[PDB]
Amino acid sequence: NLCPFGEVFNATRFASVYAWNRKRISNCVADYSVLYNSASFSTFKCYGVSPTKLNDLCFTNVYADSFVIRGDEVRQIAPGQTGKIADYNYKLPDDFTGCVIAWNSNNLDSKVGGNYNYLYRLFRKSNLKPFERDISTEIYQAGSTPCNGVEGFNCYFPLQSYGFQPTNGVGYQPYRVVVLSFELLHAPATVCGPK
Amino acid sequence: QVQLVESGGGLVQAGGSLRLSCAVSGLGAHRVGWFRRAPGKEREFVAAIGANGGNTNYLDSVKGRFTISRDNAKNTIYLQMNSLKPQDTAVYYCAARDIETAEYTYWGQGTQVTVSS
Repeated sequence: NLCPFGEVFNATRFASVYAWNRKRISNCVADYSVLYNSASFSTFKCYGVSPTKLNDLCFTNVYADSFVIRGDEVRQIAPGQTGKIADYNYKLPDDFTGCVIAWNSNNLDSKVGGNYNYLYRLFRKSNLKPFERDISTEIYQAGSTPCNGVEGFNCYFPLQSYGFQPTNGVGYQPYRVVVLSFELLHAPATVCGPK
Repeated sequence: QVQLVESGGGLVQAGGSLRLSCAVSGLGAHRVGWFRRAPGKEREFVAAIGANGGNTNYLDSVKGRFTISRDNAKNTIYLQMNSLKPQDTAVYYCAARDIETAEYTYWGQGTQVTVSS
């Protein structure tokens, strides 16, 4: 076995940011350096470990996380950032150990005429704690008046669709983001790298 | 800006289905909603669908007989009113949302559909 790192990165389907897909990598060797040097990746920012030295570390568990967000909001996934996309959808832990990787994906995911499939939350009752997915469609009672399950005044449907048209501005272009979180400890470790 | 024109409004007999198809300009990212004015009642939500989505919230009153479809090609939203009970007569209006604040920003003028017992 060789780690299915490549398969996830180029996978046919990536879910919306409101409801992300988490897959556990297990008992395998992954060549992080190949991904590192490749120019395919627009951002390969790594937290908790420098990418260069990541070559020989042995890691007890690594998690694959998938979501699609626009270019403007790539900065908003990092430990501690405050924003609508970060706060109400995916929040990295303050001590997150891993790398956030994004690449421009207008060629594949985006379609002429606009791809409206992807959806992101906006109005939510309370801020989510680290790594907390919310799939609820319960109308948000923002206003004082009771919502009573029906949309309208003071009843906001949380989901809204990104306007992903190929011609749109550089900032609004689609990007594909994979979050890999690493844990280091003294125990049998699933991913031990090349050695 | 986006402006909508509603068509398909007319009288029908009891139990009839009148297909309400609304032409939309500029559609694709905006969500679209259907609302009605009862004779002496203020509007209450009927249906709305997000673009390229199956996310549908309906009133209990209209639950299980009204469904919506999105072409995404002819920029129209269609509402199939099935087996309308007589006292449902109302004026239905298409509406669109941006970053929702007080309410949906854009209101089309709508059309008149009345059932006859």
